[PDB]
Amino acid sequence: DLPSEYWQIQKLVKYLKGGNQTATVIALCSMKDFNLAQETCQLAIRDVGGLEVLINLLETDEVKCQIGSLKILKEISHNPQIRRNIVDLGGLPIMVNILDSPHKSLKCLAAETIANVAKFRRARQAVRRHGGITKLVALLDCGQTRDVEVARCGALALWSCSKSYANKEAIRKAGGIPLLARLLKTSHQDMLIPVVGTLQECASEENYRAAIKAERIIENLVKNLNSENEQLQEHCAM
Amino acid sequence: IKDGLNACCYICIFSFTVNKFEVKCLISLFYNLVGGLDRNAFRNILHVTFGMTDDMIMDRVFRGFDKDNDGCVSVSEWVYGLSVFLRGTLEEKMKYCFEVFDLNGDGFISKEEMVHMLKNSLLKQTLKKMDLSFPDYEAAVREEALLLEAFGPCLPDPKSQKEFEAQVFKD
Repeated sequence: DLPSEYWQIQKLVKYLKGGNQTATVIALCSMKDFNLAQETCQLAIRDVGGLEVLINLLETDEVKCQIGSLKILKEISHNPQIRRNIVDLGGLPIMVNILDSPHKSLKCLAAETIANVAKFRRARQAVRRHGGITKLVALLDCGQTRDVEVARCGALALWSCSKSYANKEAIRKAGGIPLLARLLKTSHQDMLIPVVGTLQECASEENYRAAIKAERIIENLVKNLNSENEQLQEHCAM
Repeated sequence: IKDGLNACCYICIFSFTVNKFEVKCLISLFYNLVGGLDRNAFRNILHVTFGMTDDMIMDRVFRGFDKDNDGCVSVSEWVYGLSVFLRGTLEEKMKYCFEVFDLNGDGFISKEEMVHMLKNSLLKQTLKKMDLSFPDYEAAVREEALLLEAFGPCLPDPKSQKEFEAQVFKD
């Protein structure tokens, strides 16, 4: 039989997609209460539509919509079926413009979602074609600690996206190399793992090597080869 | 100013999170509304300007602003609550939402202000982490920001409220 979670999530979607503020808030409360990492729960939300109703709530003006929605999308996006039906329903281009939409929670939790989505080509190329690479690059530029968490999510998204040559060319044309250099200078470790994770496979390309040598990023990696969290010296050695 | 003395005394007394000219024009639009606000003023302006079509919540937010229970809601508490809605702290928001969503005013959140507004929340066809008392209510609300308005809507919805304050606070 379909799970108990399927039954309640069906009722909550039912008074999500055409309800109001209170309906959405408590329905997403029960969404957040349910075990997101459970694969059966992910399949249940996909079969009730679920996720796509949460993109409809992203369209809806209320904001706790977006907060709970993208947190749950991150935690249930551990598996490929969820994300391929995300892009099939078309919520992912919308989430790309959430990566510029004005509230920070939107951009950060969505970039966590695409960060755990973008293993294969389709999410990466969708984010690049609809611009989310450059907007996450601006969030990494930090022209405006809020920038630190939004840049950590954008950096982990770019680490997931660091296998497509078109995505790498988009980062290079946007000029992400000096701003990732300054974020590598910054000592926030939570940024320091995925920034170098992105820069590794981006700097497989020769013009990227020339850029990091022009900006002396090798010295920054030498400075960062001894941090508290261990994974930084692995990524800098790569 | 013959009417701005009210706003000057109000920044002297109440520490509004809005500044000088902001509260000047806020009380100016209050006086535009009164032509001081009664029931019907709330039931119209929080429905048209704000939204939140639940009329029980209309009456409830009316009484929550009307904590002094004078009926004709004073400009002091009206502008105080509006400054709370514009720029409020997390503690101020949880205090306001707690005492408002307590509909009868028993000091807690009992069955008639959990289940009735749960079915108000359910378009007809939580306490696992809270328990209702204010300390553990506050604990689970600061855990999940969804839980802050998990009994009634309130609003401070940005596209609603930042547009409304854009026409209110005209520089």
